[PDB]
Amino acid sequence: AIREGWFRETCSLWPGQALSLQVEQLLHHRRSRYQDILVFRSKTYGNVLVLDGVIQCTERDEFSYQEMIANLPLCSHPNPRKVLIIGGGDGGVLREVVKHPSVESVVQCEIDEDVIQVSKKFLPGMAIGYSSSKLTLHVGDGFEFMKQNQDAFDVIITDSSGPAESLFKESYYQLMKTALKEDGVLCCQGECQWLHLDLIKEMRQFCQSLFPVVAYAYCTIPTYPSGQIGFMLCSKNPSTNFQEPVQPLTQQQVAQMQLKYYNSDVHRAAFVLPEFARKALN
Amino acid sequence: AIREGWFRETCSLWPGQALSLQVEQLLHHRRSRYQDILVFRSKTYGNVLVLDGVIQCTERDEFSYQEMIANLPLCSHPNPRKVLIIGGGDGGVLREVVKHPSVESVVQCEIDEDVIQVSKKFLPGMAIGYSSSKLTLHVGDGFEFMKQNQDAFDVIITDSGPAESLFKESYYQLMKTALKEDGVLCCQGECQWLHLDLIKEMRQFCQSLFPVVAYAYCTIPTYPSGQIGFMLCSKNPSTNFQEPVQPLTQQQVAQMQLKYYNSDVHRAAFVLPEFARKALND
Ligand SMILES: NCCCSC[C@H]1O[C@@H](n2cnc3c(N)ncnc32)[C@H](O)[C@@H]1O
Ligand SMILES: NCCCSC[C@H]1O[C@@H](n2cnc3c(N)ncnc32)[C@H](O)[C@@H]1O
Repeated sequence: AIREGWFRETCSLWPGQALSLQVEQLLHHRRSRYQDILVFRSKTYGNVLVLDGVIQCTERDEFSYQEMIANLPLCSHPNPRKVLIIGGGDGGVLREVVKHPSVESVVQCEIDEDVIQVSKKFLPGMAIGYSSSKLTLHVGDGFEFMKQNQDAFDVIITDSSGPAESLFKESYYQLMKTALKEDGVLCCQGECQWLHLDLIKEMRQFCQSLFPVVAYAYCTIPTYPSGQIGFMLCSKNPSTNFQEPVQPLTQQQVAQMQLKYYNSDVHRAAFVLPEFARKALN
Repeated sequence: AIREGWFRETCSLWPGQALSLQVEQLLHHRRSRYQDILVFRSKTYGNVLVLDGVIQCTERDEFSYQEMIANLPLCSHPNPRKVLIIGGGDGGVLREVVKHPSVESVVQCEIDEDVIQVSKKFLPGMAIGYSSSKLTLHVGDGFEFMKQNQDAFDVIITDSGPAESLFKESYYQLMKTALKEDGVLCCQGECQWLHLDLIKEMRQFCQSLFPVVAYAYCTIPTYPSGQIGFMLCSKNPSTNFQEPVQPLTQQQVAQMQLKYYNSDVHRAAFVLPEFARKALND
């Protein structure tokens, strides 16, 4: 678990490498119906949330992933009013989504109530999202939830992990296409281009067969394997240009929203990939 | 050093975090006049070169840093013919520099002959640089070497214990002197996730010496926090580092066998997360 003051993250999906974070205080460690939940105060990354032994967020750097996964799709849609978030138990994505004036309603489907309880206590900076009046919280498996919906959402965001398994079925993308309005867009966690370029290539070919516009973007974040993570973006609107935001933010807006990673130039740059990845996907 | 099949990298300059790489075979472990030199074959990153306990390169990901530190300055200069590299014992930067037709001569000043010998054996993919006919190899401390030169180079690259002399503030002024009247330089420039404060100071200092100063970054899994930055300065007041004066065609990128760098990557590399853009520009 914790060895000699350090928590080390290992997983077969990134063999031969590992991030360790020095620990100041074990805060919590319980098994819910669904996953092993471990929280600690780290020496230099604030509070750290670990699920089934994978670091899922830290207070120091969560703002990059949270802001990008929210703003990439929202600023690529002309008028996002109804939004669905799958997963995102910590509240952080919700936090970022509700900052948009155009958004009237956000539905969140999270499978584990306990993650919600732990975050409210140990990740208050993220869990502040739950105080939004736009929230309709739904407990349950997002896969099954998606079948309940048709032509319902402008934007869907999947903020996944285990239990996230149902979310890696190939019909999930088709279920999402169905749940989306006619010009809806979606954003899912999309693999690290330094770790699983092969999988990004497959996922992209599959999505392109379902959607007229498909794109891949990435952001940096020290505490995810290899220091970065990617996003899969799909649109049912054939005129969507993910690379150039249809809703550019002014500096006033960026300041008002208190963004610390995202802005309109970051948006554009996020789609500019290293040659090896650009070649593979294009 | 190696514990239970894993090498862990710790340093006070990134407290509370650590990358470990799983080890398949210890290949080499000797102290030169200058530094502790450790090479191993890792399970998933190829051969790994460690100097004084800091990972300095791996075969799997060295191409990003090597290509960017070389091409960032070279493609920002209209006609780079004489080039100086400080450090770069492994040969990798030299490898990338000599691919440029305009470059007639490359001088390299490396302080430790042993690093050169180890790389030739254990990093052949990098050390192939030494086979170039354009190379003038010089052994010695780059700080003292810089004093020997005036109005001599179009481009200087610093690929940096013993690197201490290279962190004295007069080094930048020494470099300005050694450069031709429109020369440019590129130095390793700190991680914006780790030492934003230091990047801000360095930039204010350089701006007081050069009419054009810029900061760029690239990703690389095995450097702390998964990325590293570059400080760029030009004595040419019309230099625009953000838009390459020498754009590469797709043919060229293919001919040069680049795996990270291209002209769009060049431009995107200067697009920083909002927190860093704010700190360097407000
Ligand atoms: N914020 C950074 C990373 C997100 S952590 C992954 C989150 O998604 C939830 N989750 C996992 N599988 C799920 C499923 N099938 N349906 C709904 N929620 C799920 C899980 O409970 C956790 O809250
Ligand atoms: N390629 C990725 C990282 C480069 S590793 C740093 C390299 O710079 C050399 N070096 C260190 N201090 C030096 C100095 N003062 N003068 C010249 N060379 C030096 C050192 O011997 C090593 O080869």
